[PDB]
Amino acid sequence: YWYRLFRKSKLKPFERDISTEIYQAGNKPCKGKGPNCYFPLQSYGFRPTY
Amino acid sequence: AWNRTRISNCVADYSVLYNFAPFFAFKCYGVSPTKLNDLCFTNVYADSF
Ligand SMILES: *[C@@H]1O[C@H](CO)[C@@H](O)[C@H](O)[C@H]1NC(C)=O
Repeated sequence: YWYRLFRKSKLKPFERDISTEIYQAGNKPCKGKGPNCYFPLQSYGFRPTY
Repeated sequence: AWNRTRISNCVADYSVLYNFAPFFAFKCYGVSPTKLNDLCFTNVYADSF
């Protein structure tokens, strides 16, 4: 159960996020590391011990 | 023991330094300025890690 950490489209009422490509954060084409870019999907640690 | 980097009574234009070093973990949770020159604020509580 992950979540859209980043995305390159402003959300509006009653709209869904689908694109999961690397969130480009630099003027140069940003793919992965280097600039501020990171994978916009972080795992939630759904443990019963939390 | 973070540094008291008190950013007051000046223009907090630190966005140019983005080009000086390759900032990797750029997590701006409340405000994400690629440029920062207008608002005056009292307390900054800036930290160095
Ligand atoms: C400091 O300035 C030097 C160039 O004089 C630059 O190479 C370096 O990345 C800068 N570091 C920061 C954090 O601004």
